Amino acid sequence: NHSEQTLYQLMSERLALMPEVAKYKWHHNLPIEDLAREAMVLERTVSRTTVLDPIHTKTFFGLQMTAAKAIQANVFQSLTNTDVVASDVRSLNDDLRPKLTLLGDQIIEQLLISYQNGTPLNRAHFDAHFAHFELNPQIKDGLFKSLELVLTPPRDTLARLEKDKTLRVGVTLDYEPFSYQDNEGNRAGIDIELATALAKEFGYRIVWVKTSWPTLMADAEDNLFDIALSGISITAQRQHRMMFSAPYHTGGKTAIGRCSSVDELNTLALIDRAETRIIVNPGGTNERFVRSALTNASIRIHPDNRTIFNELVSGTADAMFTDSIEAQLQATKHPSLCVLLDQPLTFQQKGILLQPDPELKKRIDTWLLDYLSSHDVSALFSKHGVDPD
Ligand SMILES: [Cl-]
Repeated sequence: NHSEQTLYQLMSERLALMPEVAKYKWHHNLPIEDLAREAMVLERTVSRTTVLDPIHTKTFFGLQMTAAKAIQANVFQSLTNTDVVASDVRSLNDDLRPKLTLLGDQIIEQLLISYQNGTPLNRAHFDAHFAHFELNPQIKDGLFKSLELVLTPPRDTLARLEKDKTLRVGVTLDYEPFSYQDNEGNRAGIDIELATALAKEFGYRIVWVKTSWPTLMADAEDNLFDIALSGISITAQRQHRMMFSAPYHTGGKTAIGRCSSVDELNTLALIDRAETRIIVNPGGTNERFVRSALTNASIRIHPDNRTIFNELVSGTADAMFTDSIEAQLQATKHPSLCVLLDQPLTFQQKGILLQPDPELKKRIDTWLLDYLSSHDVSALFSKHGVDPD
């Protein structure tokens, strides 16, 4: 209630000063971007948010910075042939930036307060609050989802692993390119290789445990696995009772359907009509998206994520919302299929699902962050069919 609004008010007061920032920079022929300042503000923030997850915190303040630079670039458009004068500008260093610094610190204070009091968040309130800002949907989505994860606050799994050296890894094997079976029928994909490298680092052997999108969290709650990987989206709902690793992929949801359909389905407004038959796989973020985002289209839940795309080819449904990486893979695999939208509508990251053991999470992240620094995922991604655009 109270904290949520205050949080939104402070975030909006910052963005509202950004036209003034852009005018000063336009006057002094400065660029929007200033990496010095960005770095420094992000260290200041990290050091001041110790009790909060530092990945979620950096993503949240990171997307505020993106939003702010997008507003600046909109102003830049409007300034091209103007005569800005001293009289028209406000001081960047004595006026605006002090104000922005104060607001940032007040946002941190509200974060910590909300984090300790279990302030609940409402997407409708957020939407209403930021509706007038001139911001692409993914960035708006990102701000809300990241704020949700920041504000989300125990097993002895690592202790057991250290004794038995046997890592039980949950996989769905129904999401190419993350986890699937190859034409010999062996487990394959990004997440098979990542889990193999994690096990190797810790000197564990892997036991593979089959799970599903409908039974993921019950399986996790019953401790049927230690970790799980299969392109699993990081969500505040899934961090109710489990934990995640650092993210290893960033994207979000788009739509796929037939190329012969594109000119009638190339916008969310065109997709969400009662004519349109939506198909979706049960029990994960695809389902939770289409149930929340659509008001008109009909919604069929198809049992098997492996054969769902054939329904679009066959003409028994018209569109599916899924992750951008999956849509682009399936649009390459199927001549008749096309990505329908120009860009994704949501912000979402993939991570390793973990039993809630702090010490497990700590070790896994240390490994993962280092691993990502050193290879490109890009190449692992590309080996399982993912065009590195
Ligand atoms: Cl994606």
